Amino acid sequence: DIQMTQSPSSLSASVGDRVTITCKASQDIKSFLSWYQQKPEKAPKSLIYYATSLADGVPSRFSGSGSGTDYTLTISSLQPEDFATYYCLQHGESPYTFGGGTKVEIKRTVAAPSVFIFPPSDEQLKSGTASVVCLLNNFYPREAKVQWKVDNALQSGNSQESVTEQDSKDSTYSLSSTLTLSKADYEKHKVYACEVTHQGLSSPVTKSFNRGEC
Amino acid sequence: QVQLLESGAVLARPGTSVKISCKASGFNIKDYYMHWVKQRPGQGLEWIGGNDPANGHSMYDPKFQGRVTITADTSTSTVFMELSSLRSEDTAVYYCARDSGYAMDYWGQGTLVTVSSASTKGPSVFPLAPCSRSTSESTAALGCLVKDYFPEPVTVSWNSGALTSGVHTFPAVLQSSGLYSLSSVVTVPSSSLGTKTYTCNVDHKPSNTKVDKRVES
Amino acid sequence: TVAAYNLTWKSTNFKTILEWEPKPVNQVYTVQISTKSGDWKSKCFYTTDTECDLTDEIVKDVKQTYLARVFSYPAGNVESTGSAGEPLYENSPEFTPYLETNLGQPTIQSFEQVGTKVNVTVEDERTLVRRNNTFLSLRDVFGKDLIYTLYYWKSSSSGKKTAKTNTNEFLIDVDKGENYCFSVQAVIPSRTVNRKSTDSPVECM
Repeated sequence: DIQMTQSPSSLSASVGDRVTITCKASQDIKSFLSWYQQKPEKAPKSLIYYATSLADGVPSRFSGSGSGTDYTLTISSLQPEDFATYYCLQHGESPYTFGGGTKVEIKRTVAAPSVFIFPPSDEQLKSGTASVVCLLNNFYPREAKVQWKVDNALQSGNSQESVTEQDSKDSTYSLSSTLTLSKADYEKHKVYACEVTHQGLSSPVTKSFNRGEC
Repeated sequence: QVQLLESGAVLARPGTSVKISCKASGFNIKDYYMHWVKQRPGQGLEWIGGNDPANGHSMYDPKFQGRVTITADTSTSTVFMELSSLRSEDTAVYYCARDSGYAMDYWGQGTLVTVSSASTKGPSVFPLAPCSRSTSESTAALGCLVKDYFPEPVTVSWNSGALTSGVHTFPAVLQSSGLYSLSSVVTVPSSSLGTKTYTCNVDHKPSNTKVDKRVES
Repeated sequence: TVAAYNLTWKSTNFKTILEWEPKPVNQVYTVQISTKSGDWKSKCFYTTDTECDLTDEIVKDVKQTYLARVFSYPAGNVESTGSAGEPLYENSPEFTPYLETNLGQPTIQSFEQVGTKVNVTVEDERTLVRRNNTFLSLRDVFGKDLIYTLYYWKSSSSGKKTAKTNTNEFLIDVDKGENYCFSVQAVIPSRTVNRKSTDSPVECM
């Protein structure tokens, strides 16, 4: 069986840039390496096959290179319609294997998130569960660390995050982190805080409230 | 013109089977190799297996061997993928793809197979409002938590569609209960609070849920 | 005399034969082929056969397109449909060997362990096409536009694996001491129709 290691998993670029994506196979695949592009909710599309052959109608901005175990997909004069996810595929022998994918996203100046915390509503508490929400609004880059602290105790395993796709207007991201506790566990503590770490912030930012005081 | 049309979305219970299809047109499937590729929510592409309709040979990735069967029907230009002993990890979009030899040159638009034991359920909609209306900032965030529904999706609007700017409605997350949950937030002028009413309108068609939730501190 | 009809080309690995209707009754046929340059050339003269091997002409340029025509002539002690003037003929469909000749059924030439792999070698079938003076193998003609696809499986499990090569060699992994079966298929990826040969006979080592 052949393993494909694709890198980087993510890359930031601006219109006009030249970017390079790499796939390394665990053994010589004799150029049976192809590349695909895929946009949100769309099926993949063939870009390059047999390592360097450009598929019918695919823009010349896409080129591929390599033999043996190492291959590259290069995108030149990067255009807006080129921000998407790319995958390589080894299919000279089964089992066929795809690389892990590379998402090419839009670079822009750093933007610190505006942070907000929301306590569980009385309505929800009355049903026996408390959801506490922390919002990181319009930031860049994507990388952010959100930690939940209950009475200064770091939380773990009881929260979920969701991140939006890069804003079409300002290229920023927004993210939510939801802490879920039974009403019982929620009522045995007082301070609920959200700590945000992000490149645009000189020091971690914290938002919190005290149970019942809203 | 070459096209691959996948059968519709399907919901299945854990442990059961599902059989999806792909209708080919604009070429003879016996001239190619037809494959199936899956993509779990937010994950990459993964090869499941394929079939050569000229001779009936089917190839399957070792991880699926035993519970996947790929067949073709040349008289109807249709290829099928049947998957059994369905489990959560099987929830994904499945694509039909044509292998020309050097490339998966044509792909279908994908069929979503949802494997879950959950029953149709409308969401509870809770307000997301700051502890206190206070704020010394000229901008404030408000929102609605749309929790515990199945299946996807729900749609959210603000003020019946009059408020669209500054809204972020987040991708839903699957909770361990097997029910989805999502938040929708919006930033508005702090000077508008307590005078301008802000309500989220939540629509969940499967459960006929249509809720308007006013949000305020 | 009855003009010839159903002129069809039968071609495999460039060996090309024009066939037609009908079996002759008091008539013979003369076949002509032209390199679409117009200039015709009679190849089968006054024959009672209803086929004509034109391999010698098409293999002079497999990418060129060819046109053929079959002439009907009175035969034996008989009259003459007309005034022994303009015979009844008929042109054939066009034919471009490279793009339309069928791919013959491949043959696996051998199996041999090489390092930790099994080298499966496909016979590089020679064709009647000739460059400079050498009979070109099917690989020579198509170059990389030809892929051989191997199918192999343990007879016990029937679990299939597949591999591809654009040379005549495969290097694959097989479990040691197990009986495997192999079959190879030829394919011209650039074609949209008739792109696949039939499979070589299943060979179970």
